[PDB]
Amino acid sequence: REKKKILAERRKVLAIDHLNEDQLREKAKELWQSIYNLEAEKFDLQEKFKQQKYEINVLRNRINDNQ
Amino acid sequence: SKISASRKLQLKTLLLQIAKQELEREAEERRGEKGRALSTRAQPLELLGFAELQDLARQLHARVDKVDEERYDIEAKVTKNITEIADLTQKIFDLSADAMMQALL
Amino acid sequence: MDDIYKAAVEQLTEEQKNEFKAAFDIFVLGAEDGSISTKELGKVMRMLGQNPTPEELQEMIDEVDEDGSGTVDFDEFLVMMVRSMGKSEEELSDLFRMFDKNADGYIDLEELKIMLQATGETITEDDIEELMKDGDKNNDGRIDYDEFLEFMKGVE
Ligand SMILES: [Ca+2]
Ligand SMILES: [Ca+2]
Ligand SMILES: [Ca+2]
Repeated sequence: REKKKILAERRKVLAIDHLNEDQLREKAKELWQSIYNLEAEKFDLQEKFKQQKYEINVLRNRINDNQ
Repeated sequence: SKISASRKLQLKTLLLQIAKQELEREAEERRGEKGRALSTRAQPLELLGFAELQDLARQLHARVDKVDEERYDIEAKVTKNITEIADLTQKIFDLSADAMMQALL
Repeated sequence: MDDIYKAAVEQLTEEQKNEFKAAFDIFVLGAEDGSISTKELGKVMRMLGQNPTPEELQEMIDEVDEDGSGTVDFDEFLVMMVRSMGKSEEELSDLFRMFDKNADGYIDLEELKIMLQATGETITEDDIEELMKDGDKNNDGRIDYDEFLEFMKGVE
């Protein structure tokens, strides 16, 4: 029984557990659209992370050799 | 020099000419890699029973709160990399004719 | 950035080298050594709508003085002409990764040879030699990021 845990799970109840079946139709759609868009942002943020490890490693080689 | 500087320059230009093409080829590979990673991580929607249609909409709502946290954690790693990249780059940085031809001839 | 001007000098049409020789012979009208000293470069500059200083005048002579005789001869004059007739660093970095295939952070001789063969043009033993010792300006068999920038100066 956590205060911040009980309140967190209530976000579903306040947003979903109360209304239409025809609105739940066009509401569960936009909920997936949000995941897909956030899953796309996560892919690109992962790809940029790979390129930075190369960018950083090349810098570590340059800073050393130029000393 | 063993070869002409005109050939030396022609070869340098063809090296970048394909290195660019490998980069755009790399982007097309990354574009396909994304769509495949999205059909796996974001299996598209398809239908239901008005009662047990809801516990999926509840599950989607809980997914958004976790996806955006995973998106934040990788973002803050990219953010800290930007700080170090600009910091590392700061360290290393420390270490007429045609107007004449007409007015002559 | 130097051997990019000699290429332009080499590809000058003999109808362009004629106009330059003709304009060069007016340039040097009345010079003892038949070459552009500071008097000659002085007149044609102040009369070209300018007025450089005697010191500032020499740094245009010495910018293409591959002789050291304080006088721009015709051959140096062609380099002087092509100097007044590239690639951004941020873009050359993105391409530096394509060479570095093993992703170590340097461009060894093998990665250079693979790119050269991928150009479709016929590579020789002397093309590979001269290119590597041109880019590798300390003879360590590899081209680090700082040299690769000097290697691709002004390349289209
Ligand atoms: Ca001279
Ligand atoms: Ca390498
Ligand atoms: Ca080197």
